[PDB]
Amino acid sequence: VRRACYGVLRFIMESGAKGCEVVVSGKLRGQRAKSMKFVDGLMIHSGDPVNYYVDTA
Amino acid sequence: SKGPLQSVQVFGRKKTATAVAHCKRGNGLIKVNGRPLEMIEPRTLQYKLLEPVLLLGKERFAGVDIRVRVKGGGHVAQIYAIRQSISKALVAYYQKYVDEASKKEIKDILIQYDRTLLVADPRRCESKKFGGPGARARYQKSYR
Amino acid sequence: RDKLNNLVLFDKATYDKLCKEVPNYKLITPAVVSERLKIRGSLARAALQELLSKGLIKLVSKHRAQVIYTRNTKG
Amino acid sequence: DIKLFGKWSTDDVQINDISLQDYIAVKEKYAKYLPHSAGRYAAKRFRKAQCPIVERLTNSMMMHGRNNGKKLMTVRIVKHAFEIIHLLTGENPLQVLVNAIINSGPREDSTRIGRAGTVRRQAVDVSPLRRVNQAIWLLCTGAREAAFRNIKTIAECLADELINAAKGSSNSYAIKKKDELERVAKSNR
Amino acid sequence: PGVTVKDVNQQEFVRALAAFLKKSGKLKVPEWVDTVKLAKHKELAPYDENWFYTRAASTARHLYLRGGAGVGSMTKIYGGRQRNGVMPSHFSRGSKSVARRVLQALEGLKMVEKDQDGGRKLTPQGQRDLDRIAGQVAAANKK
Amino acid sequence: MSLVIPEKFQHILRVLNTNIDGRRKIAFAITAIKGVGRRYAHVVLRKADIDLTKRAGELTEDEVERVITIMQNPRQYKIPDWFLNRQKDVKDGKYSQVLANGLDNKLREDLERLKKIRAHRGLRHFWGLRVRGQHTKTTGRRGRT
Amino acid sequence: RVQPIKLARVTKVLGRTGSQGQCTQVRVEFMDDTSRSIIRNVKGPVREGDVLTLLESEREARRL
Amino acid sequence: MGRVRTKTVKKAARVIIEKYYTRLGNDFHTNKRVCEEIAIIPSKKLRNKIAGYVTHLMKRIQRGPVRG
RNA sequence: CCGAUAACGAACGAGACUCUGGCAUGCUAACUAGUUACGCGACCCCCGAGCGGUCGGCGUCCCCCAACUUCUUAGAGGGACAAGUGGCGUUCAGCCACCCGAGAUUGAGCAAUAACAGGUCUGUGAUGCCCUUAGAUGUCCGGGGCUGCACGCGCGCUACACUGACUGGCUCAGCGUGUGCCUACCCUACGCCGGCAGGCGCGGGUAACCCGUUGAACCCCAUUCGUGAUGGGGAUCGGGGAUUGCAAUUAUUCCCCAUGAACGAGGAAUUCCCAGUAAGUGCGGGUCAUAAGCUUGCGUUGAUUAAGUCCCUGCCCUUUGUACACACCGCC
Ligand SMILES: [Mg+2]
Ligand SMILES: [Mg+2]
Repeated sequence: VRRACYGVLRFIMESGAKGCEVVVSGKLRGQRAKSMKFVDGLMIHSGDPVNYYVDTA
Repeated sequence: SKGPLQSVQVFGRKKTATAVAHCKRGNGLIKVNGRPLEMIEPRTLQYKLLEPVLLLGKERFAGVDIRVRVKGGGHVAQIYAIRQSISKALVAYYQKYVDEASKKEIKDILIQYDRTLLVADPRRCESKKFGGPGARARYQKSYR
Repeated sequence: RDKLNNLVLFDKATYDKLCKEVPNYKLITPAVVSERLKIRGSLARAALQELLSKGLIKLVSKHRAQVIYTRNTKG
Repeated sequence: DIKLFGKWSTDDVQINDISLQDYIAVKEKYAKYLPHSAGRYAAKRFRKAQCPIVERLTNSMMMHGRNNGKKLMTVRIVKHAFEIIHLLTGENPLQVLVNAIINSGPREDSTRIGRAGTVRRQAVDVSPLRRVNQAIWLLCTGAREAAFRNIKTIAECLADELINAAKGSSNSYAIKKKDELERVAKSNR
Repeated sequence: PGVTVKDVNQQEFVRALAAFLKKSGKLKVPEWVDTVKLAKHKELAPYDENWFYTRAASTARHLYLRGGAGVGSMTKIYGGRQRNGVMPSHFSRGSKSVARRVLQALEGLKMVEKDQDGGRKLTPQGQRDLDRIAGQVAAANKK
Repeated sequence: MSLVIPEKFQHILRVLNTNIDGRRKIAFAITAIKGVGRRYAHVVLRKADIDLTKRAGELTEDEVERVITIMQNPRQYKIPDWFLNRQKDVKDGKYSQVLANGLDNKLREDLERLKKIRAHRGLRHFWGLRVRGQHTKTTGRRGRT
Repeated sequence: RVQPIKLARVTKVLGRTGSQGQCTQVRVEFMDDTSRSIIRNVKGPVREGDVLTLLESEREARRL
Repeated sequence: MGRVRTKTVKKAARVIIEKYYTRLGNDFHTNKRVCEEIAIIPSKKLRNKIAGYVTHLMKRIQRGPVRG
């Protein structure tokens, strides 16, 4: 999961963006669920402009 | 002699009640909703209507005809819109049909007695939030 | 402080009191005359307009909730 | 000149002591034909002082659930009371009210949070603004207490309250509480 | 010295016209006037025996101000307030047939006719009296 | 004029199986009769053509008995068929209106009729429980403790 | 044997007190003597210039 | 109270004062129009906040040596 | 944020932003909004005015056969930025008072890292694992149940009365909805019958075109009530009638007539709140075949105290102590 996310996050910055953040959560490793957040660049969350500044999936 | 194009329609609004005053050259006459001012339901607040004419006297109103229509708000909001309309139409009539020095010596007495006559009240309402029944009241909470 | 037991109908023992000095004070009101004569108060209103018809009592207000009488012009 | 309710002009009223002079608004500038104005007096601290006292009594007279926005009923009650007190005494209703305000405001109180003496511990005197505010509140409450379950009406109750207060006879509710507050405060000096 | 109904007090105007209809006995009155209420919400029958002569007087004044009124317009004008006991109060309309028979009765005095569209309005015949009565009560009130 | 009390003013009257106060107004004084309500009282006084403004105690004896038989017999005196109490009788089908203790024992007769047929409403009545389907979770506790 | 009620005019607002802020502490100067001044605790809103009643001569004066 | 400016508005104010000094004065109304053409301010409520501070620093700049 | 500063240069959050409200007689506009003027009228004045007054009566996009946006609506824009004066301040950041100003703090929406064994597998053709799978935990139908009552708690509605109830008269709102792919079910003017719920015939509206100028409530103006558990309050219960549906009993709801229960302002405690605020007071939408005491919003009337504090309950930064780290509901 981490190795794949590194290639994805690298490719997004390769194509050209101000920042990117990926969060993968669930039944990773053992039974207890955990979340991994690879975040880089700039990433705002508050206000009106986040509506048209982010691509969320 | 019978000159046309002497009419100013200056409004006054208070608590959603928009009031239109029609000021015209002619005999001294005051009428709102096709009714005389003294013939109106809130006799408790009749002096609010009589307030501007009591401050300025009927001598200035002699050459002025007033016809007011109001289509909004509540009872006393309609009244406060009416009295604002009467004064605001009059000062504008003196502002563009005689010298505005006369407009000044009629504005000073009104503005020193009550600012609401020539300044509208900006406060309207507030939205009710889903934490309580009112705009700021919150629903009563319990712990046990 | 149990009951007022006010008299709904005039008796002569107080009717003469009504006719002598009830129109003698400025604040003659239906309520004041009700507790002064131990009369009901509906009777107080009804009889007060009787003295109004006799013209010895002067009115000022005539309100549906607060009607105010007074004595004649003395002096 | 102003003829509040068509009579009872404010030119012939006075305050007997200079402590309350700045905050009583029966002045000729603060004279109003009618005691009703949505003038945004309470937008700031000390900005309610210039509001006319008659209007302050009007606002204060509505309480206890059934009377919270009803100002038309309040003005008609106060106006009928003013004609009543002018009738019963023969002088200016505003002059009777001003005498009542002076005579009803307690000159001292007491407040503490720890182990109080009797009700509070330390006696602290009041400001002229609290003198006025406690006076109006006391007069309004005295009227409501009297006419709860009897045949008397509110215009009468406010009338006798002002009459007993403006003179001082130990029968008005306002001065009865003024006696208690001053006695306990002296006990808590 | 012109007189309009809008120039006089409406409460005293309807009082005058109530007696005017009372003396002119050309007004049809049903047999159940003494029994039923004026509205579904009103708890008690009206105190006045000539309530029909006041309702008919009032609606004539209403038709002066704006025509085209029908049964729905009347029952919305005369709608009151049903306290419903322990339930919260709700606004309730008046009686349909009471207002319907009043408006039907005004053709018996020939002062209300149906418009080209829905609803009905005053005749010029009735409008003549509605101002004449305004003149007499205005003078009596003034003097 | 609000004249003085008449000599033949009965401070309490005696109608059917009850006594009314003559000090209060006649319109609301005959509502003290068990079975006579507010609206029924104000219409039989209109039919009897009595002066409403008077009190109950000054009614003449012939006025009282005339009103009594008006309220006793509703059908033959223009009282509406929809104005009664025992309309469309369970027992004998007739449109009657009862205004005395006979209302109580008629109500008892209907009540014991439901219990004799052991209907659901009757059984709940026999148990002292509610019948109008209302909840018993949190109310009605004053009649129990 | 007794002292009559006097009045004093405030000169400045020093600071709140009472461990709730429900009282203010203000320096006043006597109206019987301009050179006589004390500091007193008074409840309610107080500003400069205003004059307040005084039922007793010296009660409390503490530096906060 | 509660009107303290931000590093965003202040930094732009220092930038434009020492780059366009000759084109600025002591009028809020004039300078807010001056900032329109040299600076691309996306908010109407922000462009008068910059200019309001610009006149503030220009009152001081006529008396003392500001760090800019 | 200014400042110093072994830190420099940044980033998110705060701010900033969007929406809403407050002024724009400045611009564009309008038969799905009107307003002024003119002409027909309708009525009153008439002694006599005569441009006398009123009309939500008709007209002047019934296309050449009046204009305008002030009120209405919605776009482009403007407008307030601590701008100006004084005082305090390192005179920096900034703070207070005042003039002019519609506005000198309008309300929200969004909202950081990190975490909770907080809630949802009963929102899903989200889902792992386990269970069941024809005598089924699938699935359909009939009935009952979810309502059931010696009691305790919470969210609320109605009250306790005259600062009121009833009766009649006068008479002012803004949110917003309205006829359906499945899926049948809209909002309603007008007239007539009935006392009422309702019923019938007729229109309009897929909507600034019609309901609707939303004739709301509160409130105001007069009558009665008269301090009584009274005409306050209407709980419980009987009888009768209608509406929705296949079905109303365990009363769906609504209407009328019947009895009129406690309740006379509420002990220990405690909730919410600083201006269009609370409270009063109704009106929309959601739920709906039938429906609101709930909830979500709107409107009307409209205050008192306060421009402070750490006292209680807590929160943030720094120092401090710790035998705590499942973190004081700790450990012992
Ligand atoms: Mg933000
Ligand atoms: Mg009765």
